[PDB]
Amino acid sequence: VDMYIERAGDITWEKDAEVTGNSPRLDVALDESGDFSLV
Amino acid sequence: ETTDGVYRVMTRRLLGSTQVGVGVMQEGVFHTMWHVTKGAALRSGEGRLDPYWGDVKQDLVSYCGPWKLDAAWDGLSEVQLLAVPPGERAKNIQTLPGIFKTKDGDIGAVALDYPAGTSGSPILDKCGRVIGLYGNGVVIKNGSYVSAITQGKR
Ligand SMILES: N#Cc1ccc(C[C@@H]2NC(=O)Cc3cccc(c3)CNC(=O)[C@@H](CC3CCCCC3)NC(=O)[C@H](NC(=N)N)CCCCNC(=O)[C@H](Cc3cccc(C#N)c3)NC2=O)cc1
Repeated sequence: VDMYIERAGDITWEKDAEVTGNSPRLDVALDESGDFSLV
Repeated sequence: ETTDGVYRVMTRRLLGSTQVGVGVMQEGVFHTMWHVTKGAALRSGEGRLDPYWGDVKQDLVSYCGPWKLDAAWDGLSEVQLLAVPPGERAKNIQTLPGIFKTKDGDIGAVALDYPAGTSGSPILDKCGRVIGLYGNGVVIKNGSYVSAITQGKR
C-alpha cells in the first residue's frame, strides 16, 4: 500500500472567520484502545 | 520534503487515491492521528518518513522525531479548525470548544462534523499554533459529532 502525503496549505489563523457550532460539556470515558464513550 | 504546513495523508492502490487523513509538519516532524496511518511509513515526494513515536490510547503518532506540538487551549478562547476534507480545499472554521470531562481531567472538544478522512486536521489558537488534532471523539444522541482536541506531550 502506497501511503503518501501532499501539501494542502499553510497553517494560519483566518481573520473574520465563520463562528459555528455549540460548546457541549460531556462526561466521557477513554479505554486502552483510545476510544471515547459517553458516560 | 518536510517543509512546514498541513498535509493530506493519501493511499494509492492500482488506480486512484483516497484521502485517509491529515497531518501537520512542524520542526521536521510529521504529526497525525494513529488511526489514520496505523504507524505505517509515509512517502513524501521521493523520500520516506519513518514512525518515531506513537500511542494508540492517545490516538497519535509522530514521524521523523518526537512530538513537537505543545500549545494548549486556554479553556476560554475560541479556536479554529483548519479542516482539510477529502476533495475540498482547506478551510478555517472558528468555534468555541466544549469540554470532555474525564476521570483524568478535562479536554477541550469541538462540535464540528466532517468525513472520516478529515482526521488529523489541526486545531489552532489565535496565534496560529496547533493546540491539537481533530478526529477522535464521540457521537451524541442527535447523530452529530464532538471531537476531542487531542494534543500530545513534548
Ligand atoms: N458508539 C458511539 C460511538 C462513539 C464514538 C465513535 C468514534 C467516531 N466514529 C464514528 O463517528 C463512526 C460513525 C458512526 C455513525 C455514523 C457514521 C460514522 C457515518 N458518518 C459519516 O460518515 C460522517 C458524516 C458527516 C456529516 C456532515 C457532513 C460531513 C460528513 N461523519 C463521521 O464519520 C463522524 N461524524 C458522525 N458520526 N456524526 C466524524 C468523523 C471525523 C473523523 N474521525 C473519525 O473518523 C473517527 C475514526 C476512529 C474510529 C475508531 C476509533 C478511533 C480512535 N480510537 C477513531 N471516528 C470517530 O471518532 C463511534 C461511535
